[PDB]
Amino acid sequence: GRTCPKPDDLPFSTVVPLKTFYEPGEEITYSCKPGYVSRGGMRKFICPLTGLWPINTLKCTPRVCPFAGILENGAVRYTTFEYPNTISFSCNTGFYLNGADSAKCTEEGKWSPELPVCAPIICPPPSIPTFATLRVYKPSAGNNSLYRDTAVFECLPQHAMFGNDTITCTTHGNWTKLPECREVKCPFPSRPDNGFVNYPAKPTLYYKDKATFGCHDGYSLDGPEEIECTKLGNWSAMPSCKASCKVPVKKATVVYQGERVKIQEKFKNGMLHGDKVSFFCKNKEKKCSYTEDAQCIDGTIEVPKCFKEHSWKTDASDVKPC
Ligand SMILES: *[C@@H]1O[C@H](CO)[C@@H](O[C@@H]2O[C@H](CO)[C@@H](O[C@@H]3O[C@H](CO[C@H]4O[C@H](CO)[C@@H](O)[C@H](O)[C@@H]4O[C@@H]4O[C@H](CO)[C@@H](O)[C@H](O)[C@H]4NC(C)=O)[C@@H](O)[C@H](O[C@H]4O[C@H](CO)[C@@H](O)[C@H](O)[C@@H]4O[C@@H]4O[C@H](CO)[C@@H](O[C@@H]5O[C@H](CO)[C@@H](O)[C@H](O)[C@@H]5O)[C@H](O)[C@H]4NC(C)=O)[C@@H]3O)[C@H](O)[C@H]2NC(C)=O)[C@H](O)[C@H]1NC(C)=O
Ligand SMILES: *[C@@H]1O[C@H](CO)[C@@H](O[C@@H]2O[C@H](CO)[C@@H](O[C@@H]3O[C@H](CO[C@H]4O[C@H](CO)[C@@H](O)[C@H](O)[C@@H]4O[C@@H]4O[C@H](CO)[C@@H](O)[C@H](O)[C@H]4NC(C)=O)[C@@H](O)[C@H](O[C@H]4O[C@H](CO)[C@@H](O)[C@H](O)[C@@H]4O[C@@H]4O[C@H](CO)[C@@H](O[C@H]5O[C@H](CO)[C@@H](O)[C@H](O)[C@@H]5O)[C@H](O)[C@H]4NC(C)=O)[C@@H]3O)[C@H](O)[C@H]2NC(C)=O)[C@H](O)[C@H]1NC(C)=O
Ligand SMILES: *[C@@H]1O[C@H](CO)[C@@H](O[C@@H]2O[C@H](CO)[C@@H](O[C@H]3O[C@H](CO[C@H]4O[C@H](CO)[C@@H](O)[C@H](O)[C@@H]4O)[C@@H](O)[C@H](O[C@@H]4O[C@H](CO)[C@@H](O)[C@H](O)[C@@H]4O)[C@@H]3O)[C@H](O)[C@H]2NC(C)=O)[C@H](O)[C@H]1NC(C)=O
Ligand SMILES: *[C@@H]1O[C@H](CO)[C@@H](O[C@@H]2O[C@H](CO)[C@@H](O)[C@H](O)[C@H]2NC(C)=O)[C@H](O)[C@H]1NC(C)=O
Repeated sequence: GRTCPKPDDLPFSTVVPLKTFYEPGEEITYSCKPGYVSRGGMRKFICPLTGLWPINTLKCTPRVCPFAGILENGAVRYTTFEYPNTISFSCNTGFYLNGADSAKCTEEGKWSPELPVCAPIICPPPSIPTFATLRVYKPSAGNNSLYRDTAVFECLPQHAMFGNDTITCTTHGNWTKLPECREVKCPFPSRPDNGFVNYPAKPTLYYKDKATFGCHDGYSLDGPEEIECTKLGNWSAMPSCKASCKVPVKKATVVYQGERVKIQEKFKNGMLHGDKVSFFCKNKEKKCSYTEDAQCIDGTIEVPKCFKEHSWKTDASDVKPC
């Protein structure tokens, strides 16, 4: 007689027993694959005398895991919440992921691992270094600090901080490197020849202590009036007193700091150590005028050879430039 032929392969299903032909009266069973379900479940069929498998209503669809698109204080990456898909998690700034960063919809239609949670990153109160106080610190969570909170140390008087005064609460719930505070001392500074030095009346001199210098008349400082004890045990500078120069000529228009001046007028009480000036000289060939420089160095200034002071003719200073 007739036989039923090989049964149709339906999506996400298996047939048992699967043969290429069946005698009338034999049974087959469609089941959905693991991870899938159908309206009606298993369909059984018996090969009829006609050899025609009847019509199969079985539609197998993925198990759907419970909705997981919202992570408080974070983000979920997903397409669909159905077997066998994966979803990823990450947290907003200042939170850490408390749990696995991904989960799968199992053939049983639950999440594996369990869904995680975002929690606030926190550090405990930080430690004071030795010979330091805590200027800026107030807990922002209980008595703990939140991510990217800061604390600031100042050293004790006579102490230089090596490192940095500001620590930050890290992702790892620990703070950044603490700075060190050490006592630092400087020598007494030397009185300069032709000058004097003032510093405070005490036996040892410490970090951030100041000395001031001065000069006798006809002398001026070749560096700053004020110096301090640096963190490296020395001084900012050690200035000397140097001789002023007498005006090297009687009358001359010169450049001083980009601007023409009468050297007689500008330097009536002499020139200080370092005062630079430019005299005007004539190029007799091209009947035009150039400058050369001249500096007061410790009571000496060399007026250029090319310069000619005029005791009716024209001064270099009054001639067109070259
Ligand atoms: C807050 O809490 C946090 C939580 O733990 C703390 O975070 C930790 O920070 C510490 C370091 O302070 C971490 O430990 C250390 O890890 C160092 C780096 O390891 C990487 O390199 C290793 C190379 O062997 C390798 O094993 C790792 O795989 C790792 O690599 C990387 O992978 C990532 C991806 O995941 C990539 O993105 C990276 O690019 C990749 N990097 C590399 C290099 O591959 C490690 O070096 C360090 O070791 C020192 O201390 C050990 C103490 O026991 C000691 O045993 C070690 O020998 C080493 O020391 C030194 O030895 C090394 C050589 O091994 C010397 O280096 C060289 O010198 C050569 C000259 O001959 C030269 O040729 C080379 O170029 C090189 O310069 C080095 O000089 C030696 N130093 C000294 C002083 O002797 C240590 O294992 C820890 O893992 C972190 N944990 C976390 C969770 O982050 C944090 O510290 C806390 N903060 C505070 C403020 O307390
Ligand atoms: C910043 O962060 C800091 C650091 O954390 C934080 O400072 C902490 O501040 C808290 C509170 O300010 C301190 O806490 C606890 O204080 C207890 C005193 O009081 C209680 O009584 C008053 C009465 O008016 C009541 O109002 C309180 O709510 C509280 O009592 C409660 O009692 C009811 C009863 O009806 C219970 O239902 C509640 O559970 C209970 N509530 C609480 C919160 O406890 C003080 O006695 C406690 O001391 C504990 O825990 C300490 C942990 O370090 C531990 O050192 C102590 O030794 C003690 O633990 C005792 O442990 C014994 C065993 O080891 C146990 O022995 C017996 O009991 C059982 C029987 O079943 C057996 O073990 C045994 O057989 C034996 O019989 C004791 O019972 C047990 N004692 C208690 C009382 O449970 C708490 O400290 C913190 O101490 C303090 N921490 C530090 C480090 O300073 C600060 O608040 C934060 N700042 C800010 C702004 O948030
Ligand atoms: C108060 O205190 C201290 C003295 O106790 C003074 O600190 C000294 O300052 C100098 C320069 O300001 C520094 O030394 C050297 O720094 C530079 C750069 O150094 C880097 O590069 C070198 C490679 O050359 C490498 O090792 C490192 O990467 C390093 O970071 C150098 O160019 C220079 O190095 C040499 O100095 C030698 C003289 O000692 C010469 O022979 C060399 O030809 C070359 O110039 C420089 O000296 C240090 O920070 C420090 N030195 C020491 C010995 O402690 C500070 O200046 C002083 N201040 C005042 C205001 O008086
Ligand atoms: C101590 O070190 C910190 C960390 O490097 C410095 O902070 C940085 O400051 C600069 C300019 O102020 C910024 O561009 C950076 O973004 C800061 N980094 C961080 C992690 O905050 C700080 O300036 C240093 N303190 C001193 C006194 O030098």
